[PDB]
Formats: sequence, C-alpha cells, structure tokens
Amino acid sequence: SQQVDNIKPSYPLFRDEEYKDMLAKKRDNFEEKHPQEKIDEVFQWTTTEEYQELNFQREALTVNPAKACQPLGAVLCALGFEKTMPYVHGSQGCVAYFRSYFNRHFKEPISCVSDSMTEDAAVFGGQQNMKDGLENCKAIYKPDMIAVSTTCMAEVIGDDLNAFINNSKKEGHIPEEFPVPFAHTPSFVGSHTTGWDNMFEGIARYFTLNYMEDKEVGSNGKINIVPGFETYLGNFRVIKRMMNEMGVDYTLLSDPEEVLDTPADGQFRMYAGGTTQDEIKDAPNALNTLLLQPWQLTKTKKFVKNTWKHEAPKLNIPMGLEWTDEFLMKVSEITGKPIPESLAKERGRLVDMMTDSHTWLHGKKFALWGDPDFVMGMTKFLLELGCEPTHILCNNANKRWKKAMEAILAESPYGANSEVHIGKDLWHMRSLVFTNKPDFMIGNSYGKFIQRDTLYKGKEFEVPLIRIGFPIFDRHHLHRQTTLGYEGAMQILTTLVNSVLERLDEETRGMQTTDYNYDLVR
Amino acid sequence: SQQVDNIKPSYPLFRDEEYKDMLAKKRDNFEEKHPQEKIDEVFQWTTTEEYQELNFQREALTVNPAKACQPLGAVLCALGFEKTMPYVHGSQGCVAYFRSYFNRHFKEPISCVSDSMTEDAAVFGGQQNMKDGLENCKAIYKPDMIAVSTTCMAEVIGDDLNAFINNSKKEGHIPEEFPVPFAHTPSFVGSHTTGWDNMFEGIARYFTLNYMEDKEVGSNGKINIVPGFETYLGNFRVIKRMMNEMGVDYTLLSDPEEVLDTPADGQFRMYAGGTTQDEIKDAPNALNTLLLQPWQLTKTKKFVKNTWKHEAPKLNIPMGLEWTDEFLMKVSEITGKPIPESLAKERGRLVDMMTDSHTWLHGKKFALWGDPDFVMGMTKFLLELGCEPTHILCNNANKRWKKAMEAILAESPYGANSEVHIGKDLWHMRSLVFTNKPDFMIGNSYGKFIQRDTLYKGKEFEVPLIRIGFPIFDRHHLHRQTTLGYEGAMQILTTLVNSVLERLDEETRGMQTTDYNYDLVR
Amino acid sequence: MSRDEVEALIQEVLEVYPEKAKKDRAKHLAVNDQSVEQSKKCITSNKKSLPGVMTIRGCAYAGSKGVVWGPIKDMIHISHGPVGCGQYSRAGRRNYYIGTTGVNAFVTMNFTSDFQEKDIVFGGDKKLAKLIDEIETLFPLNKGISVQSECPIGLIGDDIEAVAKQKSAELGKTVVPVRCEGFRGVSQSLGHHIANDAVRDWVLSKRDDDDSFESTPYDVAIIGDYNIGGDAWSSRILLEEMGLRVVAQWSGDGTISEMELTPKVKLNLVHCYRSMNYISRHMEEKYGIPWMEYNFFGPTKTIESLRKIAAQFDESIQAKCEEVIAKYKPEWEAVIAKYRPRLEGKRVMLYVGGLRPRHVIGAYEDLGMEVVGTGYEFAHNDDYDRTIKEMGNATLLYDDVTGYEFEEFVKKVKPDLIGSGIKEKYIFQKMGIPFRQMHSWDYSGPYHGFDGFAIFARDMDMTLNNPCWKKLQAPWK
Amino acid sequence: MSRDEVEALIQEVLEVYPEKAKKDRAKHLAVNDQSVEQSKKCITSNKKSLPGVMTIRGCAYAGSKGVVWGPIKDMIHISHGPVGCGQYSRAGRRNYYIGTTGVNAFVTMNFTSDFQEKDIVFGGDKKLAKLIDEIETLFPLNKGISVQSECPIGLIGDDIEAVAKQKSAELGKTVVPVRCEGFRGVSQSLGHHIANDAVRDWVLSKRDDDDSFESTPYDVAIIGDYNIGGDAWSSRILLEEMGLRVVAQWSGDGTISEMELTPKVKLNLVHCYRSMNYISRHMEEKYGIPWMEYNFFGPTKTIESLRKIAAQFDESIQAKCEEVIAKYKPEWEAVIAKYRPRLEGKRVMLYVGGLRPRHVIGAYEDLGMEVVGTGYEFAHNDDYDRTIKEMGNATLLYDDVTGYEFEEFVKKVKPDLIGSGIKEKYIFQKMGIPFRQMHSWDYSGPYHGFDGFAIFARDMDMTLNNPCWKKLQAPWK
Ligand code: ICS
Ligand code: ICS
Ligand SMILES: [Mg+2]
Ligand SMILES: [Mg+2]
Ligand SMILES: [Mg+2]
Ligand SMILES: [Mg+2]
Ligand SMILES: [Mg+2]
Repeated sequence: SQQVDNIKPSYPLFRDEEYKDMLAKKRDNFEEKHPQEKIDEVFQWTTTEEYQELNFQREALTVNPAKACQPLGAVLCALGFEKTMPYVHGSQGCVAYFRSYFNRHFKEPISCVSDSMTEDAAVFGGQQNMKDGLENCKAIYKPDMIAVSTTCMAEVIGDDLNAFINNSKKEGHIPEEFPVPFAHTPSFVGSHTTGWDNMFEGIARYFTLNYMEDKEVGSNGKINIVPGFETYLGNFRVIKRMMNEMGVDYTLLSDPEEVLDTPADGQFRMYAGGTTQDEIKDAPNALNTLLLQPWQLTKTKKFVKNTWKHEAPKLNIPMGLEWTDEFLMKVSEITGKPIPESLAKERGRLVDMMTDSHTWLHGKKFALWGDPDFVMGMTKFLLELGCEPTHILCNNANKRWKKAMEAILAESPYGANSEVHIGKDLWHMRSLVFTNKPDFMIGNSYGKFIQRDTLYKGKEFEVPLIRIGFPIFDRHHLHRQTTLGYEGAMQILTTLVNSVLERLDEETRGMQTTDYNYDLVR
Repeated sequence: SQQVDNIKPSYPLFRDEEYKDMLAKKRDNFEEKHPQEKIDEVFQWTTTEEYQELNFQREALTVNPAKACQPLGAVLCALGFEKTMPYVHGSQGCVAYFRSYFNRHFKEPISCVSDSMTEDAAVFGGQQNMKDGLENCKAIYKPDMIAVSTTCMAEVIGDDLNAFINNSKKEGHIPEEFPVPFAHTPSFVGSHTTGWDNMFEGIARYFTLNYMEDKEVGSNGKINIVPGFETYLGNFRVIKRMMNEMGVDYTLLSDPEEVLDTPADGQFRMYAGGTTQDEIKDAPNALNTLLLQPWQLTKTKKFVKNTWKHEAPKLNIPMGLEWTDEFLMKVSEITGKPIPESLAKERGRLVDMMTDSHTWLHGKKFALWGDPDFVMGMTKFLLELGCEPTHILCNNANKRWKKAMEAILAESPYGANSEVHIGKDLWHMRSLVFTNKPDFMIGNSYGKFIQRDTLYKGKEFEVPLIRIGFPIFDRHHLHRQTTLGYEGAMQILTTLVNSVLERLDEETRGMQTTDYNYDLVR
Repeated sequence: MSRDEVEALIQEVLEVYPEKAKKDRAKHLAVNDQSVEQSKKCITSNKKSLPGVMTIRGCAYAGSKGVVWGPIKDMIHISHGPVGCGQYSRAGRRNYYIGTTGVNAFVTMNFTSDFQEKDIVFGGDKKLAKLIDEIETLFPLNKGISVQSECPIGLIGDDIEAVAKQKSAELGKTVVPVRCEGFRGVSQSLGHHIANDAVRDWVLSKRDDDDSFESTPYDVAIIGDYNIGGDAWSSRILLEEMGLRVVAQWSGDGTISEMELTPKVKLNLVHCYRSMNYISRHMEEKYGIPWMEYNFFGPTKTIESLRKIAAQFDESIQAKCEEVIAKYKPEWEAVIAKYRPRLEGKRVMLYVGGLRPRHVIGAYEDLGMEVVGTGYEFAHNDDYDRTIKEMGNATLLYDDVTGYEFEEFVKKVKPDLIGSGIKEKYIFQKMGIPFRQMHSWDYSGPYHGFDGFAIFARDMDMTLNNPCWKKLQAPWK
Repeated sequence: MSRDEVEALIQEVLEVYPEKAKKDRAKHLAVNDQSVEQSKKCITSNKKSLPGVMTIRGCAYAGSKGVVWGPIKDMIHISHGPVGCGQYSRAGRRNYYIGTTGVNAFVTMNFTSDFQEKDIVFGGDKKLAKLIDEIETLFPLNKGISVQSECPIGLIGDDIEAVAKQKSAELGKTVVPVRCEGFRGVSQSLGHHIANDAVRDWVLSKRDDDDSFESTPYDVAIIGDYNIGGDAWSSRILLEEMGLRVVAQWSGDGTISEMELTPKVKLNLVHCYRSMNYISRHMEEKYGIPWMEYNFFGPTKTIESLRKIAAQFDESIQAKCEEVIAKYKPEWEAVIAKYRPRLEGKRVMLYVGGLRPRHVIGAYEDLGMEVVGTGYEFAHNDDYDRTIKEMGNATLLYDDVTGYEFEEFVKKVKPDLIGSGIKEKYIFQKMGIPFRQMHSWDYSGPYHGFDGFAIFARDMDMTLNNPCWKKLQAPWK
C-alpha cells in the first residue's frame, strides 16, 4: 500500500510488515539459503586474522580494486585541451562506461566518442573505423582537435594508430594540418593514471617533437604546470590562484576545470576553456615544467627532460604544510618572484587551525587509499597533524613508491605503527580494519561497504568513512573541494577534526548513559 | 584502571563495570532519585501535544533562549574598526563572558576591557571608573580608539556616558582629540543584534554628526556596506570579493575579519585590519549605504537617511539566488558598473547544483532558528530549493518581521504548511519537533540537546542538527564558511543535501535489513 | 508538430552527416504511423553503430554481466580480463536484493581476474583456475560461479570452457563460462542472448531428473525483472495477493536454485521481452511451459496485465484478481487526483534501452502526459512493432540515436520533460529541461505496480514542477 | 632565572602603567621565597580589579550560579534578570552528571526570567512568582529551585526572599534566593561565600530533626569537587575501595538529598578550599563534623592524601589504604615510565582561579616538569600561604594578573607550556607556546586520582610534543 500524503520509496516501503512477510517466504521456500547461523559463522570468520592470512595469500583473484583502466585517464587528459574531443579507438562498451563513471562523480556531461570496433575488426584491424570515425566526429561535434586513445581490443590486435591516422589524412577523411594526437592506452598495463601520463605525453609530443630547432628555454618567461589525473575542481583553481597571487606567469597544461563546471544557464556547451594549441606549442619556451603528481607522470617527465630540456624539479605533490612550502619556494627560486604576504598569512591561518584542533586529532588512527601521489600527500599531512596512518594502501603503485613512503613514515614517530600495501585491493583493506581497527577510513565511495561490514560485527567495531578521493558517487558536490596547498590542507583538517567530533557526539548522545560527555563546547 | 596503551578519558572510562556499579550505588543510596518508570512516563509526556499546549501558555518562564544581550553585539561591532578596543562600562563579570563566548565560536583571542564597577558605584556612579579605565586602557594596550558600551548595572543606575567621557577628557585622563565613541547597550532591551546597531550608530554619529557641512553625496565615488552582526568570516570575504570582481569601489563599515583570523606565525596581534577612522569620516561622501542585514539595523538606517542623506535601498539580506540577484543588480544600478560574466557564471553553477540535487531536497521539512535576517534568508533559500520550512523561530524578532515572513511564505507553495514563532525559545522548539516532526533542524550548537531528546524517544523520532548560525562550539572552523551570495548558497546546498544523504546511508547501512537501499551512487 | 514538420526536422538534422553516415542514419529515424504493422517499413534496428557519432550504447559484457547474470545474488560473477569493465559496472545498476554481502550474496562486489600484460601474452587460463580456488577458500558460501569474458578473452584464444568443466566437477558447483566479449554483437542486446544461452547450457538442466519439488496449479515465474529499486517486489506482491506462487524472479533478487526450479512452474511471466524471450521460448519448447508478456507501469497496464494473467488460470484466480483491483482502486485514484492536475498536458521525450521506451507510456498517459518522441539504444524490429500502437501519430522515433541528433530533436520539439540515461541527464538540465533518469529511476522507485505508481507520479511532479527551472536566466540579461 | 632577574622583570613590566595603577599592581606581583610563612609580606590579594586593565576575572553570579549551585542536578537554577548571564554560562563549565536532562536533571539548561524594560521599571517579583508556577507545571520532577540574582535584582529593590518563602510553602519544595549580583564583591570569590551561605540558611538544616538515615563509622562527603570531566567520580572510586562510604559530593553530580544528608557524615574531605571552606566550618561548629584538606592531582599527592584520610579512621581502613596504593602502584608507574622522558625538564606557567594554581604542581613534578610561574584570579592570602612551599625559590607569582602582565612575563620567561583559561589559550598558541586548559581540561580529563593522572600525562605530552609547534616560522623568511 501507499498513502498519498506519505508516499514511501524502496526504503522504507519494503520495511512494511507485508513486504517483510513476503520476502521471508520467498527465502524459505525457493532460495535454499544457508542457515543464518551459518551466515553469521562465516561472517565472524571473515573478520579474523586467520582469514586475513589466507586473504593476503591471494595470487590470482582480485576483489573490490581501488583503480581503473588507462583510457579513463586518457579521456580526462584530453578533456583538458581547448575544444578537444577525446576519441577512444576500439569498442564502444568502454566509452559508455568512461562517460557514466565521470558523469556520476562530477554530476556533469562527459563528451567522448568511440569508433565502435566489432567482430569484423579482429580479423582485419580497425583501419576503416579510424577513417570514418575521425571524419564523422569532425563533421558532427566540430572539435578543433581529436585526442586518440585505445581500448584493450585494439591493443591486442595491434592497430597501428600512427599509420591509421596518416592514411585517414591521405584519403581526405580529415585535413592535413588537423591535430590528431594519439596514444596507446592498454588497460592491462598500470591504471587510469598511466593512461593520463601516456595521453599527455602523446599530446606534448604531437605538438613539439619536430619544432624544437627554434625554441629557447626561458624565452617566454613562464613555468608550465602539469596536473596529472585530478578530479577536484578546487585543485585546478587553487594552483591558478597561488600563481596569480605571486604574479607568476603560468601555463596549465590540461585544464578541464571549465568543461567540468559549465553553468546551467539555458545552453549546453560541449566545450569550455582548456589549454590552447598555442600554449602547448609554446610550452618548450617556458623556464621549466612542474609535475604536480610526479609518481604518475613517469613518461611525461622523461619526454620533458629529453626533448624540451626542462630539468623538472623533484617536488612532491603540494599537499599539507611542508610540501606546499617547498612548492612555493621552488616556484620562487625559478621565477625570481617573491612569495607574497597574502600567502604567508594563509599559511599562518592553517597553522592556527592546526594548533586549535590538535587535541582532537592526536593519536587518531587512519586507513587510507587512492592514487599514489594523493595517498603520499595525505599521509604526509596526517603525520603533520599527529595522526597515525596505520593502513596505507595503493592498488596502482610500484615498489619504488612503497620505499619512498616507508622513508616518509620512518621520519616521523607517528609513522612507527604503519604499513604500506601496494597492489592490494579493498577486500584486503577490509580485513586490515577488522584485525587492527582504526578510528576512520579515508577513501572513495567504495569504502561505504567496508563501513557496512564493520557495523554488522558491532557498533563498537564500525569504522566511519571520510570520503576524500575518486570516485565519490553518494555525496553531491564534493568534487568542488580542494586538497592541494594551504586551502586544501584547511579543508582536509576541517573534515577530519569535524569527523572526530561528529562520531564522538554520536557515541555520547545516549541519555543517562554516555551523555555525561555530550559537551556543548569542544 | 588504565592500561597505558589504551588510556580512556571520561568516555569511555566510566563505562567500565566498576564505575557503572559505583554510580548505581551512588544513585540508590543517596540521590533519592525518582523511579526510572516515573522518569520515563514524564519524558513521554513532554513529547505530547498536551504538554506543547501548556508549554506555549508560558508568559514568564524562558527556557533555553536563542539570543544573547546587547553589549555582546557592541563588542563585535567595535572589533571591526582599526586598532580599536571594546570597552564595556559596567560590571567586569559581563566581559569575561563576552570574551569566552566569542573565544569558543571563533577559536581566537577576543580583546575587550571593563571598568569594573562594584558595590560602590551603585550609589555614587561609575564616573571614577570611566576616568581611570579610559586612561589605563589607553596606556596599557595603546588602541587608537576606545568604543564604549554598557552593562545592565550602569544602565539601571543611569550613568551618563557622554558627560563621564567629557570629564575624563577635561581632567587630562585621555587626550581631548582621542576618539571615544559610545553607546547605551541595555541588556534588557532587544538583544545582541540591537547592541550591534546601537554601537554602530554611536560610532557613525561620533565621526560625522557635526561634520556634515563639507559633505556631498557621491563625492567620493564609493558605496558603503554595513554588515551587522556577522560571525561567518566567509561572509565578510564574499562581499568584498564580489565588489572587487564588479570593479566597485566600496567601504566596509565594521570589518572584523582580519582580527578574528590572525595567523599563528610566532607573534600575537591584538589589533589587525578593520575600518579606518578616515573611512568612517569620509563615509557621508559615498553614493549610498547598503545594509546587509536590514531587520537588525533600524537605528543605523534612520541615522544614515537623516544625517548622511543616503536613501538606503530596501534590500533583503543577499542570501540565496533571488536576493543575491537583487543585491548585485542594485549595486550595478547605484554604481553604473555592469555585473560581469564571472558572476553570471558563478550564478549558473549554483543553478546547476540545484538541478543536480533537487531530488534529494524536494519536500524536506526543516525546523530552524537564529537571528531574524539570517532566518529570513535561510527560509527564502529553502523555498528556492523546494524544501518545506515547517518550524520557523526567531527569539529576537518582532511582529513586523513575522508579518513580512508570512508574506514570503505565502508567495511559495512550499511555505503553505509553515508557521513563524517570534519571542520563543528552544524549549518551545523542542515541543514542535516532537509534535510535528521535521527531517532536520537548522540551528546553532544549542540544537544538539534537542537532537539528544528526540533520539531518546527513539531512533525513528530522532531529528539531526545541521549547524548553521551562532554560536557553534562543538565543531571547529565552520566560522570560516559563507552563507551570503552565490558562494554561500552553494555551501549551504551542499551541507543540506549531504545531510540528507548521510542520514539515508545511516538508515540503510543495516546488513540484510535496510541495506537493499544502500546504493553506491546517489 | 505535424508529420510534415517532423520529417523536415529529420531531414535538417541529417544534413550535418558525411555521406556514408547520412545514408545509414536516415534508416534509423521515423515518424510514427499507426496504420503500419510492419515496423521494418519505417525503421531499421539492431545494426552496428557508426564510428565517431557518440552512440549511447554499451557492449555485450554489459548485456550479460551488467544485466542478466550480475543480479543473481548467491553466485559470484568474475569479470575475466583487465580491471576496467568490472570497476565501471560495480554497483552502477540498482538491481535490489536481500543478502549478507561478502558472505552469501555478492551482487555489489567486483570480482575480476585483473589481467596484466603477461596474462595477455601467455593467456589467463591458469590465472583463472587458481582464481576459482581462491574464491572457494575465501568465499565458501557461494553457490556457483560465472565467468564473464571481457574483450581480450576471445582475441588471445583462452579456453574458459575447459576451466569451467574441470573446476565445476572438482568443486561440485556450477561454473558457467560466458563469452560476452565486448566486440561481439553491436550492443548490450547480444549479451542478453549469449547469457540466456549460458543459462540454458550450464544451469537450467540441473534438476531435469529431480522430481522432488512440490508443485501447485498456481506456480509462476517472473522472467526479466531485474528489481530496479525494488520493482520486482512491488510486482511480486500483487501476484501473490492474486493467488499465485512466484517460484522465481529472473534475475532481480534471484538465486541459482530459483533458476533451476523454473522448469517446474506452470507459466512464465515475461516483463522484459528483449533480454529474456530467448530462454522463455527454450522453456516452452523443452518443458512445454507457456509464457506471456505483461506490463506493470501504471494502473491501466497493471489492471489489464493482472486480468490477462489471471485468465490463464481458473475462476478462483479471476475472482481473487478482481479483489486486488478493488483494493488498490482508491490508492491509485488518489495518486491521480493529486498529481494529474500538476502534469496534465505536459510532453515527454524518452530514450532508454530495449523495453522502457514503450513500456512506460501508459503510466505517463494516466497522468495526462503525452510522449511526443521515444526510441531505443538496442531494440530489434519486434520491439518497434510493439511500439507502433503505444505511441501517438506523427510522433518521432529514433533508433541508436546519436548525441547530436538527440540534442537537435530536443531543441526543436521543446519537451517539458525528458526520460533517459546518466550520459544524457546533465546535458538537458543545462538547457533548462526537467530530466528523470529512466534507468536508475534517479535513485528512487520502485515504479512497478500500484505502489510504484505513487512514487513515479511523485517523481515526475517533483522534477517537472521544480522551482529550480524558473531560474536559469540571470535577470539582468 | 635569579631572584633579582625576576624582580627586575616585574619592574620592567610595571613601567607601562599610569602612576595610580602602577602603585596597585606592584603589590600583586611577587618572587617566591620559601622561608616566608606569612604570604602578605610579598603579595596582596582579594582586592578590587583596576578599571580598563583587562582582568581575566568574572563575578559573584559566576561563583554562585556557574560554580557552586549550577552543578546540583535535580534542582532548577533560575538566572534571574536579563538574558545574557545565563546564556553565556549555559554549559560552558564541564560539571559532569548522570541524569535525564529536562526531566529529572537540569544542569545544562538555561532557565531565566529574561528581563525586559518593564521588569526593570516595575520590578520582577510578580514575574518571578509566575515563572515558579510554570516551572512546577512543565518540570514536575524538580526537587527544588534556586534563584540566582543578576546585577539588576538588587539595584531595583526586588524582594526575591519574600517570593521564595511564599513559593516554598506553597509547593512543598525548597526555594532558595541567592543574592549573587555581580556588582557584589570583586570577583567569583564572594559568589562562593554568598552561595555557601544560601546552602546553610535554606537547605542544610532540613533534616536536623530527621534521623531516619542509617549512618556507619565510615561515612564521608567530598566537598568542593565539581566533577570536571568526572573528577569526583575518579576520586569517589578510590575512597570506596579504601572502604569509606561516600554519602555526598558537593556539588558535581550532587543532589539536594545528599546536601541534606551531609550533616550525618563522620568526615568532610575538602578538595576546593576556596569555594567551600565556609560551609565546612559551619558544619564543624554546628554538627561537630571534622574536616580536612586533600589533593588528588598526581600520585605523590594522591598517595599522601589517602593515607592522611585513612588515619582519621581505624586500622581496617588504614590496611585497605595500603591495598589501594599497592593496586594502582604499577599503573601510575607505567604512566611515569612512558611520559616523564618526553617531559623531563619542561617549564610551565599556570594561571587559574582559587585552587588549581597550587594544587596541580605535584602532578607536573611527578613528570619531571617545573612550574616556574603560577597565579590565581580571585584567591585570598590563605591560598597564597599554602602556595609558598609548593613553588620553588625565585619563581614568579601573580594575582589578578592583567592581560598585559601575563603576555610580557611569558615572552621574557619563555615557558615550554602554559596552563590557563579559554581567554588566554588562543593568545599563546599564536606565539608558539603549547597551551593546556586548566579549567575545562581542554575537553579532556578527568585529571583527579590515579585514573586522572594517565589522561593528564597523555595530554601534557600530546600538546607539548605536538608537530604543530615546529612550523610557525615560514621557511622562506
Ligand atoms: S533488461 Fe535491459 S538499458 Fe530490459 S539492457 Fe538495460 S533493467 Fe534499460 S530499457 Mo538500462 S531492456 Fe532492463 C534495461 Fe530495459 S539496464 Fe535496464 S534500464 S528493462
Ligand atoms: S571551584 Fe573555583 S576558576 Fe575551586 S571558581 Fe573556578 S572547578 Fe578554577 S581553580 Mo574555573 S576555586 Fe573550581 C575553579 Fe578552582 S570554575 Fe573551576 S577551574 S577548583
Ligand atoms: Mg525489508
Ligand atoms: Mg552538474
Ligand atoms: Mg582542544
Ligand atoms: Mg584560532
Ligand atoms: Mg589548547
């Protein structure tokens, strides 16, 4: 039944006694369900250190990974160029999914085409796809550039993107001087981050490899900033704000911030803002190039040293206090621009918030996951806050990263009880939070199922999720936040200390039980 | 018992069996407590319609008010002028509390002096205190201005502030030219808001009342902006941001934002930023004067019309979409500066967010309280979002404001089941949320105890608190947020909808019970 | 808009295309005419998508793993290949179920073999075999496993069938190989077929000899309701109230045992013809189980469907049917009395997958709303045949519509509401057009049955009449 | 820092003052000598505050309402007058209790008469009477009422005493008028006294005739413990394990019944001398109940105190005292084992109210920390007398310290830690000095007793050795 004044959706509709009566008969008669007792027994077993040892013995099965596949990053990279259509050479299934995944994080449109390779193209490659694909895309969606990446199919059959593209030009499917950067993005190597790096280097190479003879390091008096895979709008904004406050002439290379945040003012705009073709063409004439997320820009780093002759600084991601300082001092060194007082104050303000909130953050234990650079930067910041990052996991990281993390951990007394896990997944992470229970998880929306599992064991065992990273599907507009710089540190600290105080208020709301500590002031 | 590797503060220390037994024995032997059954029966009765009728029949008892006393406001106003010391002429116990109350909201130092009136002043008056206090305060703390307000003591005995100040100057206790604006701030009239307006009007008078001869409206090209009592830093910041983007020359009259947010960089700065005495002196030359919170700026309005000859425009507080629109358009009209595309875009992003989130917000019932301008502004925005503001209370508002609120509610279908309460308190509010349960409260930290009470009736009866307003003492750094303009509307929307989704996750996290609706994507 | 004007719209949109694409697309756009019984006369379907036009369609993996298998709550469904596909489809679809996830049900989890390069270069058959062992150790209460092949499995020539057979006999548990590689077919549609076939060949025969199940005259199965937002439960309650015993649901909240019991029922009740007609026919041929199509969107369709269902049985059922109707009569009447005035005369364009573009039209019409255009990602001509009498005259139809086309149609048609997918949602909101997700139900529903109707009507109204839509224009322009 | 160096500091700081103030303050600043027995030879106290100097002190309303009466959980305490005082004092003091707030307990609520102009002009006696009827209707399970007078009550000539006696006779409940107007006295101190005198006059003699209560030889009461963070609970435990029966706690988690039963006890244990010396003397004179001052901050003081308490009783209790001491021996040793190395040699400046500036010195010292400066807001010379032998030679002592004086001292003295109030806390963090709240315990605690010492130690370490303090310098400066 529904009453029209009080219409119930799935929850709490299905909680009505009749629904509940029904689902129980369904179970009993036809579903052949294991005994609840059996269920509880197994559940209790999945929480043990015994299960944990089996879990960590896995060599072949992956469960609940914290990573995606290269072309997801190829696409995000491409969206950052002016009037550029991302184009994924291969099967259309992949592109349906790329678009939806980004749609749900950003609650925005995501524009991406496929050349719809099918069974035919296995026998005889995807040359016809690339020809008509390019011509169709160019006529219909009117891009100024098409940035080509690949699905795993086209990787496996061995489509040569380079020749395929040139032939399309040769037979008039598209103009001679129409930009079609390309990159090979195999899903079975690395991750979405690796795809960002490849697409980026693809586009840098396309525009500058053969134009170096007339270039001169420092000639345009700027610095190039390269963001990598970035899904907070406020991270693009905060870098641009800081450089403008310093009077630093800058070029952001791959800047999706406009196109990820168009106004709802009556018109759809498939394209908005982004790096211009001039900026990428002019990019070698910069003083130098900063890599904001160095662990995911291996290839880009190499290209930029070897071709452009920019000796890119070893900067960690500008997260927390020390590393934002090192970023700003390095920019200053290079640009000769002094760091203004405005920035000294913002920094001072962060420190004041650190002093204000330390009693609550101190000794607080965290499980953490996400992308390598993010994870490393969050870990740094937690150490600065007097938090224990007990369980640090990065699904898409190598051993070099693990060692550099163990180094950061070894430098802080708050890092004594931590362990860095690489190539593990959220099913591993689940066991960890049962056997060595932290206060909170920092992660993406996937961590909510871990939070549901801890609760079934008991409220005393529940680990609340603090959502920071990618993707975040079950809250709205978190993608407008910042995690880089002093601003990002402010926001992070706010979220952590208020997460602590929220949980405490939850445990002390029990009237005449725990509410002796339900304090008005904290 | 403490184990050193698991040291428990009060919670959870006193949940130990040893402690619980001790507390039971304490109760049973000596406390002569009413039986629990009796306690529960009365509790139950307090949730009823019957009890609500009784509760609303109160003429004399006030319980859990949602306002403070005037001089609290005058202190805040005065902090907003350059190198200015708040001085409350009256009992010193008053100022200890002003300081602490503000210490706990902003997590900042709050500078304020008293002249410590005692028994003796009760007959002969506080002339002696004014003399010595002015002289001591100037020598010790070196302000360039002393802003004088009153405690209730001094109002009741009738100290003439004007004469007392003149005699302090006549006997050489302070220089004759040293600025000492003053106001009578009686705690038994209106509230802290009234105090702000009294203080502001006193400072304006001091600097301009006898200096109108050489003044021409518009001659300095600026517009004046008078914020009223504001405890969100972002609100000062967003007004100035917007005026700068618009290329508008403005003077913010009472700017406490530097001094309520000094950096932790090795040194304490008692004074920081603020409106200059030249600004307040020059203020009659502005084109006009905008009052950001008009319901609390009665006296200032009269003064500015009558003395300065500014026709202060009839503007609601610039909260939500429509009223931000009206503000910016009125600024444009007054200044001749067009509204730039940057603000148009920011507008469109807000509308975008609205479209994206409207499904979670539709028909969500809110209780709220706070100051009259804020409450009116939040009510407007909730209607713009398709939310029902069922319980609207403003302890410190008059019959004129209530009628104007009913006018706003009547224009919107979402306001058809709403009721406005004036001069009521949070014990009244407790009844409302039992008898006609909303989904959430919007309010200050005092709301948490209402939330406590609702849970005890049961989890299905619990009404969570959304902390927006003043004061907020049990969460940190929320004072840095914004409620004004598009930026404030964005921040609010996010909090509201994430409040809905956080609650839903909790209600559906129960495995095999309600977690059929524990969706990854929302 | 007249037929003439609509055909001029279609011509003007087609101008943008290069010649080859233009010739193809002209065949996938039509103006409805109710005289025509042969939909092939006006429109082609179920063809490959043009390169580079931004189709909305997905792949066979989606149709198989995403749609048919992955809902089945007590089996573990491996995404065999690189990590992408399993991660983008994890919990993306609200196929509701009851279970203890990680223990006895696995729907919202992501099991993959997560192929690295050496898995590509030397094959993954042994990774897969070791994988199935680790499942058994770590998840002993699973009642069966499926292998959902991603693109590279066919291309490097892995024999998953060989592993399925070994591990199945070794464990005493069904292991189903499924060749749903993304390159096969042209859409999700072939995935449905491959998956229906996997059921047939690897599961549905399990209880052919076993006669232990106690039947009744009134046993039925719900074929093709995937329980989006509790949709099947809303349906299910109405059939049980009507006298019937619902032995199985495929595949919403469904189980392996439920599937293996389905050949024992009397009647198959097909909601989604498109995805599950294949198995419904095999069950008629092989078991002599009849099947009928039904529709549970709105009270008109629900009342009709309930009556047609009950007619397949005796009097006692038909009587019990008239009581389900009588009992909900006041409920749906109230829903209409409140909501229909707020929606009367409003126009709607739809675009969904294989059923909803036709199925939900009566539900709109019960609220006085008009569907002025509809279409499918991947339907076949038997779908468009069923659509002809469901839509008005001179209404626009579109098959495998392109990003560009759908926008141009919307600009010219100027609908009050659009009901489509997550890739479409944020486009049309920006244009100021109310939008309801007609796959995810915008995280609402159920929309099936009488209880779903209240919700659907509430939803259309909350979005269509939202104040947010009056406010897109800055007042100083 | 020599004695001459600190004398010089004081002179330096005194330079800022006009001559009048300069002469006053000079009498309120001292360098400790431990031969001195009579404090008054070097510091004056309990005087008027100077106008305009930014004293930290509060009022007699704070001392009565906020400090003494508020904690009493089963009574309703009316802030009588305008609305400020009760608002600012609502729940700012962490006087912990067990109750159902709003039903049987009322501590964190703000009851007020909320004076308007007409209440000033025409008196609030009729308002007050009406209010007390309303309390009886809306809060029936209250066990009595206090009326906490605010500044105006005494200046307009209201007779609350008259209303109290009338209401008390008519309700059969005690109604206590308290003349704690904040103009009275100079500070919180007189508030305490006014409040102790209201206890005596209006509550304490209520069971003089009644000897229904069963006394034992081991009955005690804790006097002057307001249960900040569970402090009195941390203390109660040790006394019950030592074999005493604690009949009463004044006033943290206190009830009117236990106040009324305190005349039946054998000994009064006074934690806070300043606030409740008055009532302890009254109960000595009137009931012949002995009383003794005690100290439960840190193990050295807790151990001394237990034995000193145990000696007032027989040998059964003196045995149990050694068992308690033995049981907690390894626990406090672990705390020192861990924390003293992180804190050895660190220097502290305190500033608090009437007790904690001397009382907590032992707890620091057990962690190898030296208190190099200490002061009180509103203490009398008897307090300073008891401070002499706690603080070491050549240490700084200050009374009613001014905002200016404390800043300047901290800059010159450069402490490693500062322990003070909320108004001080955010000044010294920005200067770079670790700061602990010595009133609210920084939302932590308890600090009393063995269990308290672990938390105290943890907190001193967490704050003094925190990473935040190394970062205040921008590294490009
Ligand atoms: S299975 Fe099919 S696309 Fe019939 S692949 Fe798709 S849950 Fe659609 S129109 Mo998403 S043929 Fe179901 C469908 Fe309809 S996933 Fe759902 S909404 S009724
Ligand atoms: S009562 Fe006094 S100021 Fe003895 S008014 Fe004050 S809860 Fe202090 S040093 Mo706040 S004489 Fe108690 C006190 Fe000491 S409120 Fe607490 S900390 S031990
Ligand atoms: Mg249920
Ligand atoms: Mg959006
Ligand atoms: Mg603190
Ligand atoms: Mg601060
Ligand atoms: Mg502190």
